[PDB]
Amino acid sequence: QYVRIKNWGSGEILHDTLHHKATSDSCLGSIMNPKSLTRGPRDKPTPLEELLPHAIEFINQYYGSFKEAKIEEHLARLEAVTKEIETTGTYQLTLDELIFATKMAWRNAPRCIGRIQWSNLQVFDARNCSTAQEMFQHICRHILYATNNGNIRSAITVFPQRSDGKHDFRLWNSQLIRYAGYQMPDGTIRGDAATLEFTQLCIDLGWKPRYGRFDVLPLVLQADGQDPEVFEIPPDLVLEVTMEHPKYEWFQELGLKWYALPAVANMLLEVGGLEFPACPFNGWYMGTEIGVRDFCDTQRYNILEEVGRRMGLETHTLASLWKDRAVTEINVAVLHSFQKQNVTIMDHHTASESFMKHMQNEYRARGGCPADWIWLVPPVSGSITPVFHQEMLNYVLSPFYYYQIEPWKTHIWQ
Amino acid sequence: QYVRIKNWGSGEILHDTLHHKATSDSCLGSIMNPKSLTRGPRDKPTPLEELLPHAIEFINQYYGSFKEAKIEEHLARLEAVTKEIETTGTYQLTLDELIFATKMAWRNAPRCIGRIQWSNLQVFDARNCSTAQEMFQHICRHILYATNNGNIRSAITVFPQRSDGKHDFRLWNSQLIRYAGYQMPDGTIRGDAATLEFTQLCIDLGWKPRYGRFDVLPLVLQADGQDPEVFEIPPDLVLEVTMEHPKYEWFQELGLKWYALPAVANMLLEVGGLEFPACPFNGWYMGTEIGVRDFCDTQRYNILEEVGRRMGLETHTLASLWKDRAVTEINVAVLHSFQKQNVTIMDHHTASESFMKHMQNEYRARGGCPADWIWLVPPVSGSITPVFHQEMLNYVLSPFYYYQIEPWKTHIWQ
Ligand code: HEM
Ligand code: HEM
Ligand SMILES: C[C@H](O)[C@H](O)[C@H]1CNc2nc(N)[nH]c(=O)c2N1
Ligand SMILES: C[C@H](O)[C@H](O)[C@H]1CNc2nc(N)[nH]c(=O)c2N1
Ligand SMILES: N=C(NO)NCCC[C@H](N)C(=O)O
Ligand SMILES: N=C(NO)NCCC[C@H](N)C(=O)O
Repeated sequence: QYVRIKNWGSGEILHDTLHHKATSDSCLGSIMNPKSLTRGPRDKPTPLEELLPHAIEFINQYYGSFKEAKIEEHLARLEAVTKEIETTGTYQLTLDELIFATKMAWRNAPRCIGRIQWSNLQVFDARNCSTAQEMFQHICRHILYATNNGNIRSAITVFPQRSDGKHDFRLWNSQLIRYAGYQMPDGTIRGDAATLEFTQLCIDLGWKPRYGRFDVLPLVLQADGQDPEVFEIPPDLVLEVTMEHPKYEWFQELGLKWYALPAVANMLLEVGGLEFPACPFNGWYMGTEIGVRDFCDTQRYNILEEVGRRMGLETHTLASLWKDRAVTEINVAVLHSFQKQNVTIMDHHTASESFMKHMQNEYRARGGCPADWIWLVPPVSGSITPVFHQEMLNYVLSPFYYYQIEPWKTHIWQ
Repeated sequence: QYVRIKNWGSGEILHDTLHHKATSDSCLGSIMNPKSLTRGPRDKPTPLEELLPHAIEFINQYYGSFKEAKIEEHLARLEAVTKEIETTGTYQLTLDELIFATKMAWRNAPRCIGRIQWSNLQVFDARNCSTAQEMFQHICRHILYATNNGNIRSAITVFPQRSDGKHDFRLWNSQLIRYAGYQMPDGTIRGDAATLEFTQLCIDLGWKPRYGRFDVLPLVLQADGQDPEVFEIPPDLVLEVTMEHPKYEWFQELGLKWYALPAVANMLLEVGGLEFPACPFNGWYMGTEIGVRDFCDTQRYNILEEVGRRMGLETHTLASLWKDRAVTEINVAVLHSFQKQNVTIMDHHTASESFMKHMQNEYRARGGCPADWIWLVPPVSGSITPVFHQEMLNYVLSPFYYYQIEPWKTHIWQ
């Protein structure tokens, strides 16, 4: 009938009617959460006719991977998996296949720029987990390992796969560590304005609002389909970096800081027909994420206004290019602060150059590399980065990390 | 069989084989010149069965435009056009329809950010033109009018429409004014490295290589299918802006300048089935085009290296964010230089804010707005601009300005 378009800045929604008047051969590339990048809920297990081909294809991919194929084992695995499928409905991946799966799903993540690190990933097997308290412990082990007191390590914690569709393990958080956002009495908003609706959710589940700008949100976990249990993350585990500019000593007076761990929590890993709706992963930060996005977005911390004021820029004249001046410094603050406090971080320039190297390796190796230009090009210095001048193809392969419908929208409350 | 991908920086070409292994519902949005945005050559006129519906649809669009429809004239025009079509094959647009066409084709240009100015466009009717010398004169009138000694004016010069497909009026230039590029003896390259192949083309047609960094290229015009005649543009017409930073007085020592007129020359206007393969248009510049793209692209002037050196930045350490510092200043140089020499220019921030206003007007007015995010988002300060957080739909409507196959690749030489 029509297409819904949203402006993530003002949150304003629009309805596109015009596209109907279009010619022959509409691209939706600009859309944030398209259904094509989302893998939703279920009620019944994966139909056998669908699971089997996917499984067989995955197993052929895995065995067709190493240097000198173990054909007998390949044939044996195919056979054992087929049997296991017709015997239980679903099947279990060996640890080595899961390891391969996670790396490949990352390797196939069109929106990730750090993919040159794809072969360096720690896999935490939490497939035997069965309770919320148990998830929480697995998560803590993850946060601890990943953090490594600054020298961040890429890692992923794979929880139990989806069975019938009503026994899903899900983390209700955007990411492991994430500040809270509250709409204060005086009309304002303190903290991360992006976690507003979620923060309220934690409040309704009995969370203690510490009303601040950097209040690490609680872990909201759901095990085997039972309602979510609220667990607070042990502060000793949550490593942070206090922002401070190497020149403007008044920068630390802003009282800015940010967590060192970028651990996406709400994504689903699909592989060989199977699907893990809970499998938080992490790599390390890239400056612009915090410096530009987190700190400067209108819908986020929105620090630009005063960072410019304190630099003495013509804040009421757009053409003065003050925003470009401010942000650049905020970015250096971040890179410096992290680099100083010995926390692994990467600037967008070096990141872009390493990705270009990755694309080359990828095309020569498997003849391609799924890439989402819109996401790969840094939020600043677009054409200054090599990836801006690189034409790219965006496609979904398998394994793959899909998005999923926010759990609170689709959940039964016992 | 496979998809060709090019890196416009290194000019390197790659072949994507992987996309075949993709799932259900591949976006090519990242591609520069897709066939979907190109309208090629022909040998025979537009088949009547195709022309008539398009014509009728266009005429219904035009008459359905004004406030209180002139139904009788609407019906009369439909009738007269139909008759004229079955009588001559093709048909002629009234001046008022052409005016409407050009504005609408601009209005439907998914890659243009200045579209809020769509209703302010001067239309030059050169449809009666028949010789190269005549084109040249029409072009000069355009350049003169558009320039207006700094106070730039949006304008378009429409030349004779395509008839049989072998009597095309074409400008072989990328744009009206455009510097030359030569590959000097010492391995280097002087001027605009983007116009290399074209500059050589002018040289072969007897052009006098003035071997410099800012040598305005000749107008290569082809009338009614006769080979291209080379005409040099009168220097009095070519207005330029010498670059100079408001603080770094050593900036003017770079000897930088750029033309004030952004007049795209090689595009085709399609409307009501008809198509004008020659219809150069112009609006005014937006800083980042010159400051970031023209001056800093690796494939262009590539000034970044020394602009950074002269600012005393750590040119051998990427993470120092020197490139972000340099470019910002180059951008202010441009904005200042233009603003100082009273030449109309627009910074990307104000441009982005006016476009957002445009989108709103557009959606409320016709229920949509074809937008290409990849092109609309400035080459710098991505997320700092409102358009970065705006989800958008990219589609081709009619009328429309299509790209066309480079004329030298498809031309008969008598
Ligand atoms: C090791 C260094 C890594 C770097 C520098 C890196 C960097 C990034 C960046 C800059 C983004 C965009 C984030 C945003 O704007 O929201 C991203 C997205 C993504 N990354 Fe990577 N990443 C790394 C590791 C990983 C790992 C280890 C995985 C998974 C195993 C991964 C999976 C993804 C996925 C799925 C996305 C999409 C996020 C979304 O759609 O919201 N990344 N990464
Ligand atoms: C009046 C102010 C205008 C501004 C500020 C403006 C700005 C721009 C900018 C920034 C681009 C991207 C250029 C590039 O990166 O190559 C562009 C592209 C474009 N503009 Fe506008 N423009 C204006 C007027 C016009 C007019 C009057 C027309 C036509 C009647 C027009 C037609 C287009 C088209 C077709 C493109 C696509 C160019 C391509 O695909 O290479 N623009 N414009
Ligand atoms: C609407 C638009 O798609 C959206 O704002 C985008 C653009 N590109 C992005 N790229 C990255 N890396 N991260 C993002 O959140 C976004 N968001
Ligand atoms: C490969 C990629 O599509 C290309 O470099 C783009 C990106 N976006 C752009 N946007 C604008 N405005 N102008 C351009 O030339 C480009 N080129
Ligand atoms: N670098 C990564 N993953 O490895 N980032 C994940 C998303 C983090 C998000 N962009 C933030 O800044 O909060
Ligand atoms: N602003 C416009 N059109 O109005 N630009 C047209 C393309 C010019 C091109 N980007 C250049 O800098 O040479």
